This record gives sequence, C-alpha cells and structure tokens, in this order.
Amino acid sequence: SMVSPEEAVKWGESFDKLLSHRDGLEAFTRFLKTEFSEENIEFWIACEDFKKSKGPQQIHLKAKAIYEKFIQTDAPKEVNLDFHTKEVITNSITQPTLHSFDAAQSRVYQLMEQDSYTRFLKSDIYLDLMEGRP
Repeated sequence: SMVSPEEAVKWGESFDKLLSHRDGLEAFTRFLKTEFSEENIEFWIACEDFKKSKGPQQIHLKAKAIYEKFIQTDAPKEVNLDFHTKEVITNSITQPTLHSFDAAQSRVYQLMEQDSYTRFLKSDIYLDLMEGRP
C-alpha cells in the first residue's frame, strides 16, 4: 500500500473512491479482516469475479455458489443483505445472469459504508494513512 495523505483524506469524502482505489480497498479490507467481516467486501468481489466469466453454465454454478454461501440466511457466512434484494435473488437464482447479485453489490457496499466506513475513518489504519494520531 502506497497512498499519499492527500489521496487518503480524499477517501474520507467518498467510500466509492476508497473502495475503488486498490490501496483503499486494501486499507478498508484490513479493517474488515481484523474483526472477521471481510467476506462482505469479498461478497461482491466474488460477484464481480463471477462477472468475469462468460460461460452461462458457469454463471449458474458461481451464482448459486455465492448464493448459498452468502445470499442465504442458512449459509456458512450469511450476508446482512436487504431482504427485498435477496428475495429477488432467491426467485431468480434459478436464472442467473453475469452478476445476479448486481443489486446486492450495492446493498453490501452501503452496508459496509454505514457500518464499517465510519469507524474506518476513525480506525488507526486510516488514521495512519492520515498521519497524525491513532
């Protein structure tokens, strides 16, 4: 990770910037890893990894894989995903698309924003990028 304090303070005005920035996603994923909730950031990372596939049969596989692991309530991980979003997923997972979790990507994004991004801004990892005091 190599981020200038400027680019770093810039993360504190846009979670999307943070998250899209490789160094920022990295700062945030550290904060998310340390308390073991990293599978949210990697929830949609899985989805976009699946989005990288072009094989419709693989779409079924990867979608249902992410589905049963995350979208499920009865899952090994389980996401705190919006019920209406997961509802549509549960009904249309039978007919998956390149990223059937496209709406859920945004849900988990806003989840991490309101839950973790706030405290990330006050975390020593981000405050270290700030260079001042933990």
